[PDB]
Parts: sequence; C-alpha cells; structure tokens
Amino acid sequence: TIPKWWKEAVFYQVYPRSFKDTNGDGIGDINGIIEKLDYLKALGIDAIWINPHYDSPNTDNGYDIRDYRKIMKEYGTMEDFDRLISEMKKRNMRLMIDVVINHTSDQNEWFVKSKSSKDNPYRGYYFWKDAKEGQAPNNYPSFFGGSAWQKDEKTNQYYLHYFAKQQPDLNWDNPKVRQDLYAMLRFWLDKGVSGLRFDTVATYSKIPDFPNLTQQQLKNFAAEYTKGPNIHRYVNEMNKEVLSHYDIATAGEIFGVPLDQSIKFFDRRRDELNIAFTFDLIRLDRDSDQRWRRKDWKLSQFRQIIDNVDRTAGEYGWNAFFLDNHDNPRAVSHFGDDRPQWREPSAKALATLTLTQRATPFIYQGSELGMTNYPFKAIDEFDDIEVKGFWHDYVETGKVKADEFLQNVRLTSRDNSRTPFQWDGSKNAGFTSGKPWFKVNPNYQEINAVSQVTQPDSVFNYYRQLIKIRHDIPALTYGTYTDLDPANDSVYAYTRSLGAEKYLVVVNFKEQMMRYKLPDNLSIEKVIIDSNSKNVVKKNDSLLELKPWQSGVYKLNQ
Repeated sequence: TIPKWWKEAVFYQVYPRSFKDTNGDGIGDINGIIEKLDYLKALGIDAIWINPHYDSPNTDNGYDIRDYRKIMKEYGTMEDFDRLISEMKKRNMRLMIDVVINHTSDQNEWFVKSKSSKDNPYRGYYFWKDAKEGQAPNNYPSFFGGSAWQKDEKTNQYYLHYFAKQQPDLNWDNPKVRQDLYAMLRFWLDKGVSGLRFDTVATYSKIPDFPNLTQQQLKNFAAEYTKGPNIHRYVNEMNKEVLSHYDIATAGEIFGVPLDQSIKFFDRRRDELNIAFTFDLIRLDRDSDQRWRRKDWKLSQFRQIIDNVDRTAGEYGWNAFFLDNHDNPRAVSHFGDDRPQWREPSAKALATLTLTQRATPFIYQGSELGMTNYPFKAIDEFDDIEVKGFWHDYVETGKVKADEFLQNVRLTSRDNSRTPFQWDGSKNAGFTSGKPWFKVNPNYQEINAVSQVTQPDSVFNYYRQLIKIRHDIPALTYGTYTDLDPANDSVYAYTRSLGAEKYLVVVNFKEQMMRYKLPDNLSIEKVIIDSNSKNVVKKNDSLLELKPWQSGVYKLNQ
C-alpha cells in the first residue's frame, strides 16, 4: 500500500450548470462556484470535480465540445477559471476537470473542416463510410437513439456517433488526432489543474472494419464497443506523453466495461489511469438491454457487488465510490428511502457507507443535504437528450406504453440529479435571481443548505462529521475491507482494518428494529459515531440494537 492524496481525499462533484447562478440568467457559473468555496471548505471537501466547462452548443450539456480551449460562455471567462483554481489553492483544495475526448461537438472546428470534403486534411479526424446498399454502414445503434451512423448528403458518406448525432466520434487510430488531443490536455494541465476525469474512456478504440453486431450483441452493445484492439495502447500512450509529466489524479469512466476487464485500466503497474469509476453498483438494478428500465434489487446483491468491485481493484488498482452523480438518480431516492419519515436517516446511512469504503469517495452536489429525485409528470418535463432518445426508440415506435416508460424513467433519469442546487428558502431556493434553466424541486422549502448548516443534527452536518472522521482515521481510507455476511438482506455490516486498528460499519436497511449479534467473537471498544444516541453502546458489547435505518461506526476491541 502506497499513500496518495487522491486515495485519502474526499471529492465533491459540481455540475456547474446547476450549482450557483450569479448573473441572473438561470444558469450556474464559475463565479457561483467561487462564491461557495467557503461552504465546501466548511463541509470538509478536499477536491472538486467539475463537469465540462468548455465552449459547447449544449446538445448534451457540456459533453459536446465546440472549442476545447475556450470557457463556455454561460459559465464565465478564462479569468474566472484561473481565479477558481487560485481561490481553491488558497483553501488547500484541488481541481479536477472533465476530459471529453471520445467525441467532439459537430460544430467543433475539426469536424466543420472534416465534413467539408472527402479530401480535407481533417477528414480522417472522424469516421466516414459509404452507405451499404443505400443504408447505414452497419447495424450499430446509438446510446442516444436510432442509428450510430449519420448521413451527410454533401459528401455522400455516413459519420459515426456513439452518442448524439451532434457528437461525432474522434479517430483515435489517427496519430495526428492523438497528438492534438495531448496538446489540448497540456493546455489545461499547465494552468495547474490537479486531476482529470475521463468521459467514456473505454470507447476510444473502434472495431477494425466495423462489422455488424450479432443479434445477441445488440442487446448489450456497449460491451462490444469497449473491445477496441488498441484502447490500452492509447491510454498508456497518453500516460507516457502527458499524464506522467504532472503530479495529478486521473479517474476513468469505464462505461460498458465488464468488471473483470476493469483492472487493466487502473493497475498502478500498467501506467494507465488512477481511479476507477465503475457502473456495477450504481446501475445494479438497470436492465442491460432496455437501459432506461429498472428492476428490484436486494441488499445481498448490492453488497456482493461492492465486494467484487473491491476484490477486483485488489492490491494494485483503486476505486472511487459514489451512489449518485449527474448521470444517475439521487442516492437517497435510489438507495435509501426518500419519503418524509425516512429521508434524513436513510440519507445519513448512505453518507456513512460512502465515507467508509476502501476507495476515494465522491459526493455529488446537493446529496449532502439529502436532495431527492424530482417529481416529473409528463414527458415534456425532462430536459435530457438521452431521455428523449429512449422515448423515441421505445414509446413512439409503440414498443412500450408511455405510462410504463414514464414510471421507469422517473426512477432512472439523469435529470433527477440536474435540478438546481437548493441553497435556501427564497424564490428558486436562492439558486438564481432569474428563472432557472431547469425547474427547482418544490421540496426546497424543506430541504436547503442555509437551514441545515446551522442545525447540528442535519444531514449536512452528518456528512461534515463523517468527513472529519475519515480524515482522522487511516484505517477508513486504507484498511482492508471485509463483509461480515454477503447474504444478509437486512443489516449491512463490514470491517475496515489497518494493523491493530479495526473498525466496524453497520447500516440497518430495514424499516423494522433489528438486533444484530456480531460474529467471530468481535466486540465493541467504543462508538465513533452513530445516527442514533440514547441507543447506549458499552465497551465489550457484541450485540447491537438497530432502529430502522440506524447506522454507525465503531472501533472494535483488540
């Protein structure tokens, strides 16, 4: 085990668009982030990861980049960006930015030139192909709807886009492309950014000759897209030519990658990436074919995935741990219980799990307040292009009924985590003086930052306490992870141990009071923290009485 600031750091993810608006146009901006750095510092955050801040038409809210060297108009200036880095440095905070290089906006200069003629120098920066019998080159489907091939009538060829048609994929097989991307990365790294989070990092390498996908592959095509024969050669090349020249932390969003193949991206000996962002846990209850649909799950399934993810990282890799982010529903709604009676306690329980895993924890803006999913009714209330893609492919084709579709996307939509951060009880929760780009959840009157910061028993302050505890206990970062019983669907319990120091974490996922006898003659030395109190725990206790959703951390004897 080697110590790294990024293994011990508590990260906080900021979705600029919905964090804090400072000029009344309804859109979060960089000055808003700077304005809240003291709030985050009080919380105890060590580093901030911000979603795409580059010039973009926003077909995919920042993930379709028109100019990699320019700040998105709505977010501010290069000046604001440099100030953010500086104000953060002052507070001993490190900044991580989002690197979106699997594709670019179709308004990106390289693509504008690329589509102009078959002989343009930049034609090879993307993937162009002739029709096949007047049809698309092959049967590749797009994550965002319809075919992954878009016809261009000027040149009579189709271009590839795994995501939106406004997001053409870059030709990593072209050396000039890699070199230009490396140059772009150095531009941002030389400004002092401390980390890079790579968006869909495992799809850079395409399949030679683009052969059709089998009928079966069509039901799980992301898995086929991550089989590029040169993905690791490329990630490692990027490490040698760029990454290795700076003291930074790199996270890889390995979308589509099976857990067994994940280690090749993060084994420290391979010189590729540092922190793994896996989907196994966060989308454990998601259908792999109809990717918008959810199904029931049990704690035993949840904890069994955590154990597999932990063992796969093992000795040479490293994991990030999070239960929500901008591409998923809210943690308290998804993994806890967001009803009025259980929201705060279940929220605190997820907080406990999050800050005590053998991994870098990532907290998503607003989840430290227990923000919940938004009550979307009609299909036109969603903003997400992904949602619209699913709606077209599944509802407008008559494959699935609108009501059943909506029942599911209300539970799985990325938009659930994109409603404006709830700062206070004023109009629009204090997010903006204008009109929010996306509607604010009505529950902000009950759930807001100003209210919780001064309340010692608040969700915000529970996170603050847990972040302090993790900072104070090496075992909680580096301690080995052991699940006391992977088949238990009621009480989640595990130990974290480093040398002679051993700690226990427990969460009663049940709505009923539970008595839990510890195994292996384990006994309690002292309570580190617990959501309860009045639930007296004494030295040498080996039986815990847990109230519904109760949770806690204890130091064990020996």
